[PDB]
Amino acid sequence: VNSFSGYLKLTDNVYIKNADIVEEAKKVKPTVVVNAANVYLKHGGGVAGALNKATNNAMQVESDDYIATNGPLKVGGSCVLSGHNLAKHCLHVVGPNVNKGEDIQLLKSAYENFNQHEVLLAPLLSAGIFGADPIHSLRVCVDTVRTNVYLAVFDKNLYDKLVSSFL
Ligand SMILES: O=C(O)COc1c(Cl)cccc1Cl
Repeated sequence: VNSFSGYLKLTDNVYIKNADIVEEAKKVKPTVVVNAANVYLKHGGGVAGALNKATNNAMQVESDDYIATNGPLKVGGSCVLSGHNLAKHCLHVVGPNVNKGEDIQLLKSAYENFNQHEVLLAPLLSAGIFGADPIHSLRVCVDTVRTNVYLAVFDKNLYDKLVSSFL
């Protein structure tokens, strides 16, 4: 049993809810919250800007030190950093950004990072301002992640559309 509440069960391991991931993280304090990161860990908007704002910019300060030491992530890659006031850990995952021309095949590689964690609170990778089709992102998630993932869809229409169209 875990603390996640109000989710619709899609599969053995994937759950979904219409929720603000920031508000959900603050309520649950999960072991792992996933950030929709870019390779520079520049957290300006969408999930990353919202998560970072909720940490009072401490996520960005930590991230800048990570990049200064290690250099940029790979598209499809990830790093584990602090979850600050939101979670124990934040798994920063870089899905491909369609609005930068990145290979959508890298979305599966991005989701494979989730398999290193038994339970996660996450957004749909490459959705929102990363420009991918969220229906596609949910299909890749279900077909790639084997650990228990609790998805936070920000848009109600998409939440209502993702459920209705789910095979
Ligand atoms: O709902 C999501 O989580 C991602 O997609 C979005 C977002 Cl973030 C905002 C407006 C519309 C859509 Cl379809």
